[PDB]
Order: sequence, then C-alpha cells, then structure tokens
Amino acid sequence: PHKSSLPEGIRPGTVLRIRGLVPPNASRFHVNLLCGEEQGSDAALHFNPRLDTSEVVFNSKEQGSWGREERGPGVPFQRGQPFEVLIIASDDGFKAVVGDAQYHHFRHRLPLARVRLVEVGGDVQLDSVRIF
Amino acid sequence: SNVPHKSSLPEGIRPGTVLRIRGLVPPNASRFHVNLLCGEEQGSDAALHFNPRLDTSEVVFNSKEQGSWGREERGPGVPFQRGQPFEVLIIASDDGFKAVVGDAQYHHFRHRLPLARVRLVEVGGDVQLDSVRIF
Ligand SMILES: CC(=O)N[C@@H]1[C@@H](O)[C@H](O[C@@H]2O[C@H](CO)[C@H](O)[C@H](O)[C@H]2O)[C@@H](CO)O[C@@H]1O
Repeated sequence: PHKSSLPEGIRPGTVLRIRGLVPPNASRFHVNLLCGEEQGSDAALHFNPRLDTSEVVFNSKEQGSWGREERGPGVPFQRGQPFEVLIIASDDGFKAVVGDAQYHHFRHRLPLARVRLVEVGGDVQLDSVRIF
Repeated sequence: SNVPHKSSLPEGIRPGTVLRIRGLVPPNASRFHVNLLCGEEQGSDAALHFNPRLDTSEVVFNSKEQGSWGREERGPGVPFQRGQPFEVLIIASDDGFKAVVGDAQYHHFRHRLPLARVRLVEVGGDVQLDSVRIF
C-alpha cells in the first residue's frame, strides 16, 4: 500500500500523476487522498477502478462512514495494460483524467486543506506517483 | 506540423486547468511559442507568452497588456533540443502558471493578467505538434 505525503498539501492547481500497470489478474484497486496518517482516516477522495464488477467508484469517507458514491462511465482500465491517471484539484473538485481524456469530476466534500497524503493500494503495479 | 494551432476557451480558464502539449522540435528549429491570448484579434493581450528560443539558448516567459510587452522572465536553462520530442504541462494555479518540462518543475510565472480573461491558446513557430490537450 504505497503512501506519500503532500508536503505543501494540495490546492487548486495541484496535479497528481499516477503511472502504473494493471496486473494480468487484477480484481480492483484504489487511490485515496487521506487527511491523516492514522489508520481509518477521512478520505477526501476514494477512486476505485473495479475490473471485476466493471465499474469505477468515487467516494468520500468521513468521521468513519462512507458517503454517496459516484460512478464514472465505463472502465478505462485494462488488465495487463499500463495506465496513466491525472488527478487535478480545481477550486471546486477533483478532475480525474485517464490517459488523454477527462474521465470524471468529483466535487469537494471535505476541504482541500485537510488532505495530507496519497495512498495507492489494491491489485496494481505502481511505477510512480508525482505531485506537480 | 499542425501549427499555428489555435484552441478556443469560451468559458476561459480557472485554477486547476492543465495544458499538455507534446511535440517534436525539428532539426532546424529557431524558436516556437505557446500564448494564452485574451482575444482572437492580432496583437491581443496575452496572460502568458512561453517562448523557447533554441537559437539563443534561452526560455522566455512574458505577458502583453494593452498592447504593451511586460518584463521578460527567463527560466533555468533550455530543456528542449532540436530533433528531440517533448512534453510540456502548463498548469494554472491560484497565483501563477506552473511550467513542467520533461517531468520536472521548470518555472513558476506569477499571474500578471486576471485568469478570467484568457480565451484562446495558440501554439506556433518552429515546432511539429503531436497534441495539445486542455484538462
Ligand atoms: C451498487 C452499490 O451500492 N454498491 C455498493 C459498493 O460500492 C460498496 O462497496 C464498497 O465501496 C467502498 C466505496 O463506496 C469501497 O470501494 C469498498 O472497498 C467497497 O467494499 C458496498 C459496501 O458499502 O455496498 C454496495 O455493495
């Protein structure tokens, strides 16, 4: 479960670039933007490609409980295929771009200034996470 | 080549807008530019003029306001090369445009004109464009 702090935190204009590869037998994976390093922290953003149920869920987790989930249109991920995801924080939400195409917009539920680290986990071969 | 390349931005741009430009600098390139213009008229104001000069080995950033060019800012060295491809990310943030060349932070240009005035992206000069995407 990859983890990495966001030194200056994240703000409108912060881009997260995740490059990786979906393992040949992957079932699903996720990227979480957490507000604390404590286990079970509020997730300002939970991005979850599910190669098995063929859907991509976006969601929040606050004070311990999940929230209203949103689903993207289709799964822009292929097993055994490499990918590149851009997560862009704008003044009003996170834009999820998957290889040259805007995929989904997620409106902020917790305040951007509460996000402190990225966590990438699940069935994924993570090559690199870069914050711009 | 696909230059000059012009892309309209009807609703303008805001903090969190990303411009990704990929292309090849050709063998005899002198220089090329990426402008964030305020109108489609010739000589329009420019919130951002990004100008890699392969012929003088400098990378210049400027703005044009009221038909008047501002004070040029120079980035740290030339991270471009004739006969070599490139990828540039111009990210609009709360206080400036972040220029990322070749996977590394290259220069930060503090805003000079209000972001709400940008209405066009133009790419031209000695460059052979692969793609310009705006996210
Ligand atoms: C159709 C539907 O409502 N499905 C939901 C599932 O999304 C949900 O699964 C969990 O979802 C969270 C994010 O919402 C995490 O991805 C977690 O890993 C999943 O187990 C389940 C459980 O809440 O409820 C329905 O099945």
